[PDB]
Amino acid sequence: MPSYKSSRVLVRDVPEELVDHYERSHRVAAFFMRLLLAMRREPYSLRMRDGTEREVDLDETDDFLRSAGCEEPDAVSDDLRSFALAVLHQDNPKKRAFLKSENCVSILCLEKSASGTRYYKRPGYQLLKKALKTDTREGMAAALRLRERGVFPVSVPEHLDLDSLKAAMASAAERLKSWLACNQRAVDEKAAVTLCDADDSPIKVRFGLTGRGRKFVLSAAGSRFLITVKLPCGDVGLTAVPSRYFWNPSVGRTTSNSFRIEFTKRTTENRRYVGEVKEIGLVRQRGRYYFFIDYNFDPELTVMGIDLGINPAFAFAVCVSFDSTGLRGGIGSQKLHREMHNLSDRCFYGARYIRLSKKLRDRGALNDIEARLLEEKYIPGFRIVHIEDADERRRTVGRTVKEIKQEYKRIRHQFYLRYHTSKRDRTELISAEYFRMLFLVKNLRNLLKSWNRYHWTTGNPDELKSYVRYYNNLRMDTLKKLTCAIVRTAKEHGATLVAMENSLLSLWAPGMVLERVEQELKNEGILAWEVDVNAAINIARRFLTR
RNA sequence: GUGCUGCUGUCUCCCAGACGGGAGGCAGAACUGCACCUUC
DNA sequence: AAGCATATCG
DNA sequence: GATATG
Repeated sequence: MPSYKSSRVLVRDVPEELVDHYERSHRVAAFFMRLLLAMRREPYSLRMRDGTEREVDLDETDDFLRSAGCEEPDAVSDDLRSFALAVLHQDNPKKRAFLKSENCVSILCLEKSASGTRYYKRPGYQLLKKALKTDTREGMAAALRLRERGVFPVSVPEHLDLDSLKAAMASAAERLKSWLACNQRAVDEKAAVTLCDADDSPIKVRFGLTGRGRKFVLSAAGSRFLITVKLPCGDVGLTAVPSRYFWNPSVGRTTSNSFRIEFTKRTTENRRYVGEVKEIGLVRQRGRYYFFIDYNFDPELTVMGIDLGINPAFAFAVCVSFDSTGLRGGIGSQKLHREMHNLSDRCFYGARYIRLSKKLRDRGALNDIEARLLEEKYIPGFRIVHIEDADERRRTVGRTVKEIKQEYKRIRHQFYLRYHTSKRDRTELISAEYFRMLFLVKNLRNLLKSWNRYHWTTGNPDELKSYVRYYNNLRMDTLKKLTCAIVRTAKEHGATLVAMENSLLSLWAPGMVLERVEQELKNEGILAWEVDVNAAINIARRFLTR
């Protein structure tokens, strides 16, 4: 029902108290994850930082449960599982024992807890006020039965206040529920957990106003946020570095436990935005502390047909007669695009010439099709001089890969200079060179992957991950800018309805491009639906017939 | 603030095997442009 | 899988 | 304000 947007703000001088709170929250969250997994008393698998998976048997979980304060698990097993499935939301939603998973911590950890006795929020009590013995869910009944057995108030490894425990339990339950859904999807084929860590896999340490986590206050001074976190040990004050997503912020404490923030998103438009902040998430990434600010926001005949081409970024028609037509995102630099295509082809053919060379080295020519495929296309596409011997051929391939790498670096630098060569004005918002670079890097990653595995016969996870990062980031940026261009063209033309259908399918699944454009068009207030310039005209006409 | 996103100098690890490739850490110069919902 | 609300007694 | 449960 609600709508969210998000951004991170970096904080530099984090006091020791906040770092200790962060680390303790991560440790207790890992403890809760392991405890909930142990309560199911079923064998599972966990993957560590090295990437290999270990399988934990039932005996280790039994030992952990006995360490956590339950001296006789096998005699109370049916209760524990009955509790755990309630926490992970594996019961009927109508009779949910814990609507939010944090609610169990009072039963889990508190000594003098009175949970499970109060009934003021029961609808029957409300109706009697206006004028439970069987109503109790199995999840709460099992928890009470465990508590009265002297078993359930487990020993938390590190002492924390109730609110921080609730936040840690919330994060742990979220991760475990996601893993459990994945495990169900895997078992239904006819699945490994990942314990949270302070640096290798952080959880969002949450601060909230209603009671989940410690309370927080945020204000704005000039162009930066000032955040005060109300830890039990004091009140830590922080100042975030200015962010161009929140360039000129100004906040107001609302009367409904929320902070209204008004900011300016630095773009060409510099449009003002308003949002509501209610929870804040501290996270550590490579030694730097970022607060995830997730803010709610309020979303806002002329029709268009949109065609998502590859050589043009898109073609639009507006309108019966189409008095407005055009293309957006054409080729900007002819020679750059041509060189990009040539290098992509070179890498594509080299990836196969490597395998053919290995086969020749270890077995010799096998059949006519291998030799002909090498001679007609692999030799000139990877243009290179053939060598009969093994090591000389390997050295020639090495020289060819060096040349390819140098050309790739030059092409990347030229593409980067599109925003800094005093010709920024000529540069368009979107162009086909983005997709061409994506294809080029996808082919080049494969080429280097084949090259690195030359030594072994035909027969670490850090390999080439910089290229993976670049590919993913460039693809995300391309999608963002394409969506921006589409919505900008829609809004400038005053359209109210949009109709829309080595290719796009190889870069994205059929869904997320359409879903992203649909969501962004709806957010601005423009409706859209699924059914060159002629294709866009045809799409618009097809929508018009309906 | 995350990216688009690079260049130069320098340093440390890994795969080879004297042809090359891979992952990062610092120090500079240049430009200050274009978009941004994120975690699992 | 998520990025809160509301009641009650003190 | 501190629990507690929608």
